[PDB]
Amino acid sequence: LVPRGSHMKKLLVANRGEIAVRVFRACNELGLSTVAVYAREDEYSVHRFKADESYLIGQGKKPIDAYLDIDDIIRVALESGADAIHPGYGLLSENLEFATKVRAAGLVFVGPELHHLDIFGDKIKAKAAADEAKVPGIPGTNGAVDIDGALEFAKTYGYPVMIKAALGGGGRGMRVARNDAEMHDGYARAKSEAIGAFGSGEIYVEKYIENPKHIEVQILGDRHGNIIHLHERDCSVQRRNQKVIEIAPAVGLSPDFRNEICEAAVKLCKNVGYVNAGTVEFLVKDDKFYFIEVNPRVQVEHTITELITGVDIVQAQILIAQGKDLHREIGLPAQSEIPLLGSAIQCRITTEDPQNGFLPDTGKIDTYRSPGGFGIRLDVGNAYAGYEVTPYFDSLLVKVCTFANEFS
Amino acid sequence: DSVRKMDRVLHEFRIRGVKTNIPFLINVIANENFTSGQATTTFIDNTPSLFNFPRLRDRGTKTLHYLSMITVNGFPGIENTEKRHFEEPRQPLLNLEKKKTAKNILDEQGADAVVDYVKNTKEVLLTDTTLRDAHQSLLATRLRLQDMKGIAQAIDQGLPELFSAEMWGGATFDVAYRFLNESPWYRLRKLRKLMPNTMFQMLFRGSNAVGYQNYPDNVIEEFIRVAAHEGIDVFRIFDSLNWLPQMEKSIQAVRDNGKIAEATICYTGDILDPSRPKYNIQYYKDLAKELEATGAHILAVKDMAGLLKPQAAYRLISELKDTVDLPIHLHTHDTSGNGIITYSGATQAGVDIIDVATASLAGGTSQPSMQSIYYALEHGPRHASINVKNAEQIDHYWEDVRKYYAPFEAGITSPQTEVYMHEMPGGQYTNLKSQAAAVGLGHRFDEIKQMYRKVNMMFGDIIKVTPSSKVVGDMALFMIQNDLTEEDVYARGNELNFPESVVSFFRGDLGQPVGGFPEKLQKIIVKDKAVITDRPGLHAEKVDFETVKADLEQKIGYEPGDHEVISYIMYPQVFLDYQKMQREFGAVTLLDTPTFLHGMRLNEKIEVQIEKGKTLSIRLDEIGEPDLAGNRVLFFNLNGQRREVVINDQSVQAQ
Amino acid sequence: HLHTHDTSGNGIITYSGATQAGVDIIDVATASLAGGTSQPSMQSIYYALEHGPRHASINVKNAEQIDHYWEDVRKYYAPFEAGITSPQTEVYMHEMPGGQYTNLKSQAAAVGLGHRFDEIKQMYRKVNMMFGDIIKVTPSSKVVGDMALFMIQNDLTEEDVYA
Amino acid sequence: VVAKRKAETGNPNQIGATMPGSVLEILVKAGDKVQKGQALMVTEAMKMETTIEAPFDGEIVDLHVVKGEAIQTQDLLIEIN
Ligand SMILES: Nc1ncnc2c1ncn2[C@@H]1O[C@@H]2COP(=O)(O)O[C@H]3[C@@H](O)[C@H](n4cnc5c(N)ncnc54)O[C@@H]3COP(=O)(O)O[C@H]2[C@H]1O
Ligand SMILES: Nc1ncnc2c1ncn2[C@@H]1O[C@H](COP(=O)(O)OP(=O)(O)O)[C@@H](O)[C@H]1O
Ligand SMILES: [Mg+2]
Ligand SMILES: [Mn+2]
Repeated sequence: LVPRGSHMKKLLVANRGEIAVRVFRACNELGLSTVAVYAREDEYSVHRFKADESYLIGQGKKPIDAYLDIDDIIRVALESGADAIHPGYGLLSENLEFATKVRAAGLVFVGPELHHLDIFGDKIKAKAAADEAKVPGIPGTNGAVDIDGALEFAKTYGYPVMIKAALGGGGRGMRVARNDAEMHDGYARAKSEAIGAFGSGEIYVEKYIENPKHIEVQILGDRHGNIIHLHERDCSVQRRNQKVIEIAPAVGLSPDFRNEICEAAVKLCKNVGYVNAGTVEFLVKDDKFYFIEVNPRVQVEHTITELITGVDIVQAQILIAQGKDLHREIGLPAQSEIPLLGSAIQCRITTEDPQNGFLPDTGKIDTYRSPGGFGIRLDVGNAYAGYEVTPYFDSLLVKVCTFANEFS
Repeated sequence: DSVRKMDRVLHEFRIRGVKTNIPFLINVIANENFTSGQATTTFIDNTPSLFNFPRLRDRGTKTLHYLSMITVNGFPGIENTEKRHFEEPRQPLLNLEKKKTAKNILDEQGADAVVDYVKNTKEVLLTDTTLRDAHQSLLATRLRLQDMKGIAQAIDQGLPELFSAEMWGGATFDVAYRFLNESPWYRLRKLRKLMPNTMFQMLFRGSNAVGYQNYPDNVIEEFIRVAAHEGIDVFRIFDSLNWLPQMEKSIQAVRDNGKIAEATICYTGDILDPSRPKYNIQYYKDLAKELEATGAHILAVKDMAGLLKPQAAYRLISELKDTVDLPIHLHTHDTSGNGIITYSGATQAGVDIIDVATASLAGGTSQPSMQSIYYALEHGPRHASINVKNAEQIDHYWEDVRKYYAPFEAGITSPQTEVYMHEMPGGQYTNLKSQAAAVGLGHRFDEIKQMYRKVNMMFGDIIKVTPSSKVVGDMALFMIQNDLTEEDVYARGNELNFPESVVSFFRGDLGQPVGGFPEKLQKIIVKDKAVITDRPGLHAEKVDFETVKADLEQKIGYEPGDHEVISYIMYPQVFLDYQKMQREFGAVTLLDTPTFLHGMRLNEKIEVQIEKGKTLSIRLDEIGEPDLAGNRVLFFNLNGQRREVVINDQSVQAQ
Repeated sequence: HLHTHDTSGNGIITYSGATQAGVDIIDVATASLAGGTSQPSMQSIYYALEHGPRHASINVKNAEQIDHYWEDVRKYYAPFEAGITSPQTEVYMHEMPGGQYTNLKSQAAAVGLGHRFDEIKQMYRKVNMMFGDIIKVTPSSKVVGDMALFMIQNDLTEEDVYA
Repeated sequence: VVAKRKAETGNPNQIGATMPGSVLEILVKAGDKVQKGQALMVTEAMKMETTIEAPFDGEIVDLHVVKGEAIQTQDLLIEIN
């Protein structure tokens, strides 16, 4: 069942920076015209000048609020005659309200069904869905809890434990408690950030696993019941639980084991009829794996999966949202035939100063010379000679990927 | 997909400062020989279509050329001064009421139904002249579309009670092209869309539309057809000498196009001065009856010099209302300081509609204030029909916008009762001031106003409105400049070359004046040139729209719309000069007014909206010093790129 | 002896009305220093009454000639011009005499509220009612201004004051 | 050293030298009416020869070079109206 109005001529990206440029490039390659949105303070962003047209949004608001201005973004889509909105990642890309209103305005939302944003946007509902699909999860509170249900959990399962917000993202709604006193403190502070950053503060707890790998599986689902995985990614290289370097495939794990992980992700996505791009995230410890999250959108590290499979994930997203069949029209092979070529690594180069506690630097870029060659892929954010890095947005300058037959 | 990616990449490259082979590569990968995979070693050498390269558009660069021009050399005809920091104009806080408007009625039921709506209205109705006559009087007609658009929706929604908005014709057509480098047709379309419920009114000269040549009838008819199609609802048709034959065809064509025709009587003299009986109340009644017989929908009284005193307005209107059944639409200027009281008088006499300007563009040589007449009638038997609180809010925007036009201000806005003595309408007064300057008689202007008055009597006492007012001016100037009395002119005129405009007047090129010409003086002035006594347009060189259209397309390099064709016919050189300016500077209409007039300051950033979805973010980073040949180099940032622009500094060159 | 300002654009018609009612003396300014927040024009009122039942007593031709001098002299004072001379009917809402209007403009500037002036005119009107509805002329007009300014700048509603 | 007047950037009424070289021949003079494509002058760069063509119909306003004069990139050659 394909929604009415799935044909596209023009697409608008409700985002900024590298991901917006990435989506425009796919659109242009598909013969779609593009529309950008920008906050006043972000007016020198590359993504603004890569679109076929662009519009200021969020007048008079703080810059991040401008990018979260649902009504104003919809206003631009309708005024420009866009057919579709691609939300990128971050910002409103997992936001049920936004997708609902985009669809209610007769536009295509390039992403999964509302039902999927609801159950995978909420991490409690997501663990429920994973249990239902018979995918092993991490022992955790039955649902959301007050501090007494939390302490109860720690009594049942033991310290240490991970305090997690239902709507946590990037790592902002989570705290490790190795203690009673850290449980009271951690719980309070995870609830604050969750209200502050995402407007609601529901909390659950999970068993905290020691020295795990973080392994995640890329999924595509279409509107014709096809689901496939594009192998996995190892994102274990983290700082303060934030991804720094990602690789693909997971070269330090056995192919049988990786395959098992991929099949578990597929099982879950089949069970709920997942549509469009999504990722299933697992923690891995001694040849066991545990479900933690689904990100029901594209991710920053999709790039490395494109390189080892040959599949253009963003193009796929857009074609799926146009109602196309993964195999028949988009041209992906059967699952056993998905390529697995070499390995790939992605680093994000930022203005974070490692000798100043990773505080991101600001100011004007005097010189920007980008390398190339065989096995190099660059997806630029805001970096060019003359560009003024502001304090308002993330510190990303450019994403660098390398790819080769051998990991070394 | 590999081919699509190449194509994406080639288009995405930005390389400036040297030419590249990119446009050739783009052609190669577009071709079917390449995409099939079947190309051979001889493919390129035998495919000449690969060498056709499109001209790639550069709006950005014409903009920087214009900004650099104004920044360095100033705006022509005004003082080259440094640009003030202007706040955004205030937007109004409206209390909207939804009502059916005259425009709605015209479109749903036609013109006669509008006339009936007017007859049944007890309140005096208002036409807003803010978009046309008010700035023609106060700001040398320089008000720009860009400023008009920012408040137009507010006027439409805000003041649905308006009979109409006067927004076109008079000097606006010409000035828009010639001095503002913007098309009056684009102004009409843009405002038309923003104001769908407001009747749009224009001033239209019966024989010439908006021009000053002698056009044949088919031109006048075509102008009307296009204007009407493009959104003009009410045509106020006048003739400079109140000569009815000049008006008849126009009136018929407006009716034929389904629009409203006001037939106009120009007021002059004083119906209450029995020593000037030539323009007495009977004159006006007689002419009003003839105008009624043409089938005009409304009678307009155009008091172009603001001569009408309140007792005369009362007598005139009351008599006219007992002479014809058409609604009467009165137009005056506040030049004497008696505009409100005259309108209030006319209201007591039954007047149906009056022409008013928003307060901040009212008074002086403009129309009386809209907001003021509301309050003058608030406690009388007849109110003015307007949402005054909304009108006051909207006035804020115009108060702010007016400050941008400081360099074009005629002087301080205050009364001038000497208009009763000389009878110059306002433009004639300011223009005649420039002319006496350019000839070094600025110091004798008061002798000139005195001569203007004498000349008027010498010519038989005439109606003075454009272009007949100029006829009187040129002569009066001539006569002072060559130390001539009226006696001198009658004695030794046979050996003098009189000014062009005077000669043309006395040949009948402006039509026939009331009471004919003074005979001896006519002979003296016209000498051996051809004199006519019938309608000048009967003598007009024929005009074939297909010929002219082809001629024009050749000249501008694309197929002109009907509106362009008629512009070219109306003002040929000006239209061609506008085209050249578009080609050099692009669409300057899109610039905010202070930028249009003064360019940019060092370290200033501006945003130019060049299209829906396209904005030029422009910052001026450096203004280099001129070298000895005048070369200056400015450095801009345009949408994150450094741009180096060379402009020639005229002050050095003219050293 | 009646004195008004032409701030609303109704000065001449008001003086004319007053003339029919028997007023004995009126305050007028020469044309080039008339209109706006000034008095109505001396030369204008002559001509408004010229054909009525009661005339103005003045040598109007002489007055016109003299106005020329003032028209020229006024140009020397360009830097002090309050703005463009035109009508402003909002005076009926706030009732500030002209000096109170311009001064209260400077004060809102000096405190960085120039951008909220229209809220200030609105507050000036509320304050006036709050004080019992008072006569506002110097210095009572200033009393109302200072308060209205104070009240905006410290974000206070009338009740806040009462409360 | 009195610099040569340069052609104004983005002004299509002014034709500036595209590369350094010299002026071989001048085919038109001040006042002449001229047609799009018509040859106005010939210049040399590395002894390659370029013919300067009128960008559109119009009237020559003035020349700013003389026969056999040396020219640098951006030097103003000829103005058109
Ligand atoms: N008895 C009364 N009660 C209350 N208010 C009174 C009044 N008599 C006069 N006014 C006010 O004074 C304004 C000027 O009256 P005025 O007779 O001086 O000045 C008159 C007069 O110059 C002329 N006008 C009006 N009716 C006239 C008539 N019937 N005959 C000749 N002239 C007339 O038009 C001007 C404006 O008259 P309008 O009636 O609109 O405006 C009047 C009205 O607002
Ligand atoms: N239960 C847990 N035990 C140990 N580490 C965890 C747990 N949950 C999350 N983490 C750490 O935080 C990272 C992000 O986990 P996730 O739940 O996906 O939060 P986010 O919303 O920040 O992506 C993981 O890769 C892991 O390093
Ligand atoms: Mg995660
Ligand atoms: Mn007029």
